Amino acid sequence: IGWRREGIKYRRNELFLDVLESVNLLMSPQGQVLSAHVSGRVVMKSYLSGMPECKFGMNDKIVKQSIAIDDCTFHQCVRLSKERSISFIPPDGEFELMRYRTTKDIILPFRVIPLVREVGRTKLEVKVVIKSNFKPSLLAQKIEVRIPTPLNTSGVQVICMKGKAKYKASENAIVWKIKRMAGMKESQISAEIELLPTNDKKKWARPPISMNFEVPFAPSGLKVRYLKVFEPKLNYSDHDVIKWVRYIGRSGIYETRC
Amino acid sequence: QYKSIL
Repeated sequence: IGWRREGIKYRRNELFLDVLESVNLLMSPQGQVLSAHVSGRVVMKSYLSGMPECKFGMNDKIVKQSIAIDDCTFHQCVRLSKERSISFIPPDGEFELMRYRTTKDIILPFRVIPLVREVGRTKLEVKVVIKSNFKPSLLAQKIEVRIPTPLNTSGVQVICMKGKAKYKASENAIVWKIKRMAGMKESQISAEIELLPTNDKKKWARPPISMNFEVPFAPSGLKVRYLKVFEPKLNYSDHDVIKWVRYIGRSGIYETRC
Repeated sequence: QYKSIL
């Protein structure tokens, strides 16, 4: 076992799991889900004594809410069995335990509803509504909604009740930023886009509205059920180990077409 | 943000 030395002792035997997922979405103008997947990693940070037999249990459905892995690679320390149990003697400190992909039953934490109105050929009226879709006790953090503007843009007027927004002319986008937002809510932004005149013939190819966010759950639906520690020499049971998990779900590509 | 595994 060349990934863990043999001397290791801690009074405080503790581990931390980070489930880190990036959720990706392409949505049609009329709310259809054109494409969506999650990529995830589980990172373990183990401060455990001796050489212990860890067993990682999740809400895998092949084994309540239960979920569907398309595929995954593991860290060499993992004993490949097909009971679908995850067994290993972990390296010390921090390492990547598994990497995975999911396409089915994904929680899309945000819904984006765009509305666009042409006003002659002098301006565009734009309304965008975002809906948080997740437990109300949970807050999303670091929410950005990026609304692209045409190249013939004289100037931009925006109102929003939540957040701050700026027209960023060099980037050709309005950028709305919200610090915090809770589950099962709505917010909207209105903007009026002043146009320059332009070659009437070439039309605007409206790129998507994209979002960034971070959420404290796994959009795949993954929940950690247990992490079991057995060290058969040393005199500490499983229930002596202090165990922690956190979830950090972040947008990848998360685009809604208008 | 870290919670106990129950």
